[PDB]
Amino acid sequence: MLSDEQMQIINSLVEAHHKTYDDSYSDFVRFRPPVRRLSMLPHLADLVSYSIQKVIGFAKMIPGFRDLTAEDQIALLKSSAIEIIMLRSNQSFSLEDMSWSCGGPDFKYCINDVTKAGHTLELLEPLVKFQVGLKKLKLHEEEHVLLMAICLLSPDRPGVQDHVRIEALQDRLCDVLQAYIRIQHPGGRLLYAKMIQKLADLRSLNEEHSKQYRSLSFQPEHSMQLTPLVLEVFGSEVS
Amino acid sequence: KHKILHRLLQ
Ligand SMILES: C=C1/C(=C\C=C2/CCC[C@@]3(C)[C@H]2CC[C@]3(C)C#CC#CC(C)(C)O)C[C@@H](O)C[C@@H]1O
Repeated sequence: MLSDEQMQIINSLVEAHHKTYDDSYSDFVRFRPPVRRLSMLPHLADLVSYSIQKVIGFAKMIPGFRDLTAEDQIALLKSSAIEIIMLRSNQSFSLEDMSWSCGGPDFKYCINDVTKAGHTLELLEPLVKFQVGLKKLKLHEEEHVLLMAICLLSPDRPGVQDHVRIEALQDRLCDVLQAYIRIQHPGGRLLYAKMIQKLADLRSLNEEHSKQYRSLSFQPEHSMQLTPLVLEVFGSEVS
Repeated sequence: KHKILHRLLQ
């Protein structure tokens, strides 16, 4: 059985997610339009920048995240942002289409679209294999939200100072996830480990994305298409 | 050093 405090963490994490993920995607029409040279860089840059703002909002509602120092909050966000985005993107991913479908056909992104934004198959191949395998996990909403929160509260990121506090936050969330799966997820004896595995894949996806981001950011004709928030969060400055 | 981030974090 789950404790009162464990389920509260669940509630406040589900709420935080529902506040920061708009299943209507009606905000996308505000981005620079897609073009299908790097024709998709403007739109996808806006897609990513928008998503960073959502991830910061989710983070701010994780229990304890706001009590960290701002430095740790920034450190945790600069290192984990691209991972939370890949995780949260599973909600629009479709096995049918092997793509991310966000309402209309102009907001459907396949692999070929993402290449027109400066990323290669050495990133897109493992990413799409990650998305299908994660989609197959058939995660409950409670589990999806816990994994995002656990990924964000990882103490083994470059730059975190108060390691001990962050590890403890993350430990609590894991205990909540282990208990939740046990009590509430039938046939989920091996699910916790499969989820922890996905965190490991995320780190490899992160590295590859960072590699390719650098070549984008070192070319001013491309980096100028990015947003101020993207350049700051993915930039290599330290506090 | 992280202007926008600090603002976004209230
Ligand atoms: C983002 C979200 C969504 C889709 C995610 C996608 C599809 C487009 C390509 C993206 C963005 C990929 C995640 C990683 C990748 C491959 C990337 C990248 C990059 C880059 C730059 C050029 C900045 O380096 C849709 C909704 O589920 C909301 C969610 O938030």
